Amino acid sequence: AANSATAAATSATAAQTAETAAETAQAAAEAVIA
Amino acid sequence: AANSATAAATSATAAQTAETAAETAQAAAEAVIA
Amino acid sequence: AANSATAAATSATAAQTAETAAETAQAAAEAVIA
Repeated sequence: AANSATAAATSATAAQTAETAAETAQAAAEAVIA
Repeated sequence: AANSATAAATSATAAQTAETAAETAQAAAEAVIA
Repeated sequence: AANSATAAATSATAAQTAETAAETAQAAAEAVIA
């Protein structure tokens, strides 16, 4: 399942990048508001 | 991988929720400034 | 199969969320605060 493994790795990388972007966005928004 | 796909989907949902929160905060700031 | 399609969709959504958060959530909020 090389194709499935590559898809899983890409999905995990995208998930990590999205989570990091979301956390910085929320931190910046709450810092600006507060 | 089904587990990887589910993790990617839930991470995308969390990122979308955080982005909506950031957009709401930005809209509130824009209403204040404008 | 559909694993590649969902991986690509998740990657695109993560990239869009990161791009939106970089400018609208951080740069814009900093602009209002400055």
